[PDB]
Amino acid sequence: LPRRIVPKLATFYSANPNHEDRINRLERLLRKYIKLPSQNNNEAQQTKAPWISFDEYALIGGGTKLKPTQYTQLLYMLNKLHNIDPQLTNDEITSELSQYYKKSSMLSNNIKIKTLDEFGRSIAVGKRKSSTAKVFVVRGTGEILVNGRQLNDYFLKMKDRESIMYPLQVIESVGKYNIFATTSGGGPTGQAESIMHAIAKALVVFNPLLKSRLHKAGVLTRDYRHVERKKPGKKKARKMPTWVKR
Amino acid sequence: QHYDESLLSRYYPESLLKSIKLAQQTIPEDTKFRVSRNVEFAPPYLDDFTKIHPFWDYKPGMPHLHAQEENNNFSIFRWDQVQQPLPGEGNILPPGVSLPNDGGRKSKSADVAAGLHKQTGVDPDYITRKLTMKPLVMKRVSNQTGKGKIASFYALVVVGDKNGMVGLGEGKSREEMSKAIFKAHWDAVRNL
Amino acid sequence: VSSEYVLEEPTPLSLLEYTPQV
Amino acid sequence: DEVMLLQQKLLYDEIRSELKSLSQVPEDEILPELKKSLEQDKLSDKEQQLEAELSDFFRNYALLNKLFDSKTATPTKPYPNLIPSANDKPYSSQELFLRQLNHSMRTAKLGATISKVYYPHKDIFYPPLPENITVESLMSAGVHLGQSTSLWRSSTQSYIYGEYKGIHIIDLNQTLSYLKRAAKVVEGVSESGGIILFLGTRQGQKRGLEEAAKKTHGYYVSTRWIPGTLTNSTEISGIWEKQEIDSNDNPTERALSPNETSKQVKPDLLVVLNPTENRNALLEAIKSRVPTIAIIDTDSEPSLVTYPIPGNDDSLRSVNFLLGVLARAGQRGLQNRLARNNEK
Amino acid sequence: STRPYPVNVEAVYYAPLKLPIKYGDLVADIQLRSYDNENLDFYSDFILRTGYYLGIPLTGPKPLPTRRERWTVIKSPFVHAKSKENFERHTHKRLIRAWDTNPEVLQMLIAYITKHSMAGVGMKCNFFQRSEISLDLG
Amino acid sequence: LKLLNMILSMMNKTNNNNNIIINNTLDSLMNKKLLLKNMLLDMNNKKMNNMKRMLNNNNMNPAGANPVVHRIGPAGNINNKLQHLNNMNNWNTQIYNYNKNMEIMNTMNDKLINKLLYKMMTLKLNNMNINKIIMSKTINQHSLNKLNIKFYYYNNDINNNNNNNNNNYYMNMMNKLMNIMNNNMNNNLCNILSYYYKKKVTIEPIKLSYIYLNSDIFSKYISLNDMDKYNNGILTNYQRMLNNIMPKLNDHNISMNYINNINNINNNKYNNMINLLNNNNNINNNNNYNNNNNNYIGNINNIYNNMTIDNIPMDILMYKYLVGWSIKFKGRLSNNNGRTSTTNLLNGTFNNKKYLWSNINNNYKLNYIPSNHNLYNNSNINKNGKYNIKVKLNFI
Amino acid sequence: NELREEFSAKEYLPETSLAPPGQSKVDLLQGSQAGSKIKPTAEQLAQWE
RNA sequence: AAACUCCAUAUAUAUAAUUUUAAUUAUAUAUAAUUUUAUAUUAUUUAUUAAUAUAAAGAAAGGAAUUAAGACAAAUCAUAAU
Ligand SMILES: [Mg+2]
Ligand SMILES: [Mg+2]
Ligand SMILES: [Mg+2]
Ligand SMILES: [Mg+2]
Ligand SMILES: [Mg+2]
Ligand SMILES: [Mg+2]
Repeated sequence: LPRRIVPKLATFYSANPNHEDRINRLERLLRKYIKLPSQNNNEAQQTKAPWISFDEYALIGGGTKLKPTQYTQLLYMLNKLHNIDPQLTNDEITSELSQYYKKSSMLSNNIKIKTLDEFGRSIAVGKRKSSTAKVFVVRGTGEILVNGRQLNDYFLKMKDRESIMYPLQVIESVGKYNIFATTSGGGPTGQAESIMHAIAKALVVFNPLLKSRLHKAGVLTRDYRHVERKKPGKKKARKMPTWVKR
Repeated sequence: QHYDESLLSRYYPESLLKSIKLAQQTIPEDTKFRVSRNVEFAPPYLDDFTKIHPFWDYKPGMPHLHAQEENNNFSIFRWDQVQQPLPGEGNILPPGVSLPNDGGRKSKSADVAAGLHKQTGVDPDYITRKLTMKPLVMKRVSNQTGKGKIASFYALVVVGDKNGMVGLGEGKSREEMSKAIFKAHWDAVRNL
Repeated sequence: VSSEYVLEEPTPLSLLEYTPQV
Repeated sequence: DEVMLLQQKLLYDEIRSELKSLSQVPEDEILPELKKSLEQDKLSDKEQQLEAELSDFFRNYALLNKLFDSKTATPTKPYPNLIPSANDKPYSSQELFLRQLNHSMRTAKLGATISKVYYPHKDIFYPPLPENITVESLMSAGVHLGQSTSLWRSSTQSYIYGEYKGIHIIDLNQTLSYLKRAAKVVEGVSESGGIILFLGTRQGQKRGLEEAAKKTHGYYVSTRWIPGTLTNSTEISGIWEKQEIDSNDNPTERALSPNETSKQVKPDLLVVLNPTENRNALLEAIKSRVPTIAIIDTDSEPSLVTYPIPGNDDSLRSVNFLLGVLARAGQRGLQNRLARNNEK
Repeated sequence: STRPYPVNVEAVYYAPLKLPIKYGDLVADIQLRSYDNENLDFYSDFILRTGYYLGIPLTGPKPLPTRRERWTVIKSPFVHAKSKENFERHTHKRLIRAWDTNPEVLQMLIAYITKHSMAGVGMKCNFFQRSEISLDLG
Repeated sequence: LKLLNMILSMMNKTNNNNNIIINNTLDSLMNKKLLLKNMLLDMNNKKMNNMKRMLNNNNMNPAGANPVVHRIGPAGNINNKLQHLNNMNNWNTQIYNYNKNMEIMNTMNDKLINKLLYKMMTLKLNNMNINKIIMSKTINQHSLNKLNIKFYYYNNDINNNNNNNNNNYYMNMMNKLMNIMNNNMNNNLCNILSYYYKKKVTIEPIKLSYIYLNSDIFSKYISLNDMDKYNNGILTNYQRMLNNIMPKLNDHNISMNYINNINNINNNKYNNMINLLNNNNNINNNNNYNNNNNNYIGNINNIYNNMTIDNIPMDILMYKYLVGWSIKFKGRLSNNNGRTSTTNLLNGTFNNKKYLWSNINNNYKLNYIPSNHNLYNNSNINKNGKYNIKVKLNFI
Repeated sequence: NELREEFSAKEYLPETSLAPPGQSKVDLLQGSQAGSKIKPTAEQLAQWE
């Protein structure tokens, strides 16, 4: 029985034999089943298969030689084969696509849902520059106590009080909640913005549906801005001594 | 606890049974164990710690921090050999690599023959026994570039079997005449 | 791969010379 | 039975509605009332056996159910997923499609039968045998048309029958002779068991190349010829993998040495459908001693190729015709070899 | 099925065990300092593991703030002052508080952990002694 | 208290489900053919939640899991002793004392004893046999009780392998040194060092066979024992040997198989835990796990299945192969032209692609040296001046 | 009795043996139906509207 | 060169018997982003395409370390060594 060596793949001599062979297999399936009209219902009943990523395709069949055009054509044909009427499809199509619409599908079992405390208070923490603010918000009238002191006593600046309010007025609940704010660190502005952020976070516990409104208002986005550190050979951050031509 | 006198003597040396007994009578049953995620203390694998494994536990009789022998108890007196060699096969060859051997190192014709057989399937035996090698010109070639004069080794060589087959090949290298003539010999064998 | 493990309990005499200085 | 199949396909959902219900209400207002009735319901009736059986049921079902199991046929019926509609209600779209298929396969064909009409797929799938090709067939395929006079390569002066409508006309007689010889050589390599590589890069040739390669157990290239494929095989193609096959062309599932798989594997015959745009492959084949075949137009060098086939190369019909003839020659050769080693 | 693995060896593969405090008095306070939190925490786990067997209620490795020394030095041997380079040194601090234990047991704990102290760690021990107002010292 | 009446309550709820005033709802078997199955469905969903908590809160695996994988668990850990160099090894002196002055004193002593160790290596036998024992830097380990000095040494020429066992009847000029280090009773150098450190001292001469397994030994050997081969010009044979000390390894394949092996490790541990989660737990009734704070699955042998010291430890170790090295000869290594000369010999690669596709992350020693790099400079004096041998080695 | 007989009759996967009527032969699901979450109250809807 | 890394960001988990309280904290481990989509308009290697428009979801926006080869016989024999 004479024995001889030949290449594995029919496209062995092409640019990317593995991708070409896989594309040819998918093409055989599609050509065999050009009948079987597609699923009319779309969007809500289409694109559900996640398929595999660029790197996943590269490792399985692509390699460094994988090309984005090649990959996009692959998923184009995969989507064409998946968008077939479900009860006219065949085990051949399902088996072929099985290795392609693989997804890890990590089970989710962490929620960490938040709820009010035993006195009906929502506790939130906010930060800004080098300051932190912990707010106890409980529904009521429009009363506020900052660090055990009156708002006008603690914050002499009007803009700080307006900033504290802003979440309340975007949700027009200024007269519906009592705020007990305790802050430390930074200065007036830092503490005021931290309180504002904490109130914005806390309000969502009462009516979760308005998180979108608060986020659009921007109160739910913490400000990462902080002072840059001084650099060597530089008077400050982004300032160097005077330069001399000679 | 888990096992009291359950043939434990057959599985552990008598010297440790006292420690196991004390552990059973001090750690209570139904203890609410929890794995640690901050720090790691136990090995990723599973071991009973009852045998001193070479290359994975400190060699007895040899100095090392965390030792318990005195300065008068060390039992190592020869240093002409590597203490604690590797375990298992005793070698760490990667997949698809071979221990270096002669490999025709005495004649670069063997390397040329192997390479040309690999690339184009010609006969290594024929190349190694029935071919004659002869340099013709071996000179230094220079290129002037931004950095400076980059000298290059240029060789031209005739390879022939003295029975009709003849070819010539040119080889250019950047490091040594030997690599230059190696390339030239390769090219000549291709161009017989 | 097998070597016996010899044991010696940590008696207070052994732990001596390492008690706190104060 | 069929009633259980036709029970609206979604029934007893009030149980799900209820289990959803009674959860929104707090426990303090329900559980005390229910728990203050056990003292009454205890009474004195014998329960030991029944409660033991119930506890065993809970242990076995609720507490011993295996969520993930294990350590780690013939599709006789088609459209198994397909489901039927109600008798009174109209057809479903899928039912209409299947009835359409039934009609197409049984009644649609009725009427007359077609003859003396061209069908492109038949060129690829039912090519003629080389001994039956006619000058009429080649002319119909269009092999005779060549490039315009203004692009004429004078080295092809022997293959020109004349010039008409501003383009040269190749001599189909010479085309037929050269085609017969090319078919014979491809068939010869097929019996010899060599490697036949069909190379065509122009658009639309992939179908023909793939069909020819599969039916002669060869190989094909249609995307691009990587320079150095044959002259630099070790680098271009060493990473890929080879097979060992018996005389019958069946994989034998034998492990291969790294060096054995890293050796070069060279074609025994190279057929190029687009020599003009594929000069590099011809040069590699010549310098690596691989016999080659090509379709030569009136603007291509015939000397680059061992076995030229004077003909058009810019039309799918002509290239498909010629490639299919070559492929069927190779197929007959493979059939002869398979027959001989199957029965001595 | 296989050879049994007793509780002593099964304990190594889980977090160290603690003994509850029944009175609440602080007998000792051991602060571990090092430039390498890895050895620091490994040795702290060892301490908390020996304390259980020796019957000493130990609170656990409280991470105290780390201290960052900073220096700045020019990169050149001679005049190039516009380029300077910074160097830092972090001191990591852990605390283990020992409650409700006899002085001799505490002594032997400290002695054993000194016997088997790692490299690059340092121990500062504060011992507390209850006493009466007037002591007979003759 | 007991479901004997909650069953009746739920039956009334089913009656309401049909209508608030009707006797009962659509009942195939008096609401027992599939209502019980739905009850079991919700119970098993509760089991699903508790079960994934059970597994998640009891996970600890080495790092190296490729994110592309699907069976990989949520947990990861790079600090495994076998996969990263403890930062205490970064510094030649490993000490912390609350007394800064004592700390300074001890580092001074460490440096001076290291230089003494260097000077104490060279040996003579017969006035025409000069033996140099190249030694790396000293790793001084200052525990609270004892000091340890550890170093790697390479003899210039071990006794010939072809030579018979004659070495068993005399002690080499190097064996004598290593024995007087710490084996002599009242004379060993450790006794003397104990006076300077007021501590118990130990010394460990770890042997190395090849010079290129360490950056210190390699540069030292080139700069001290191979002058004649590059003084007036680098010899071609010397260059060839120096460039072919090590073969051309496939770093990509090595890294890929390492990552795949870590993937297999994690996945088979996950499978062990899952089979204990499902196959076991039969006799032991549920709710005994007390998932709120207790997480004990079962026997450690079953949690760690087919994971012995014989397969796991070796295949996870890092920095095992040398996949790149560069040597720089700089200075006046030429009688001709009387100028500075630099010659660079670079082979292999200098990047660990293990960190490029996996979750293992590189750590910079001293915040400027990549973990996979070890480099050293050694300066010596020839008749023309000083010259430097700089060696950089990359281990994967 | 008949439920036990039915369970013993099958010799395949537990999900296959279960096979609820409304399709979904597999009862593996992630999360405690967190996708639906908690039904909002009428006051919350009024405010949000 | 990018990534990997450190200071910062968010979340979780673990330690502190909250009298080293700063729990609004400290630092060990892990996750996250070099952000995702959806329709718009110009277009255009045709859809597989970018630049925008911005319904939506997200806490997510910075900083520094690293400055190759060659050179200017640039500075350094006053950091030390030659
Ligand atoms: Mg400033
Ligand atoms: Mg043409
Ligand atoms: Mg960079
Ligand atoms: Mg530069
Ligand atoms: Mg000057
Ligand atoms: Mg000087």
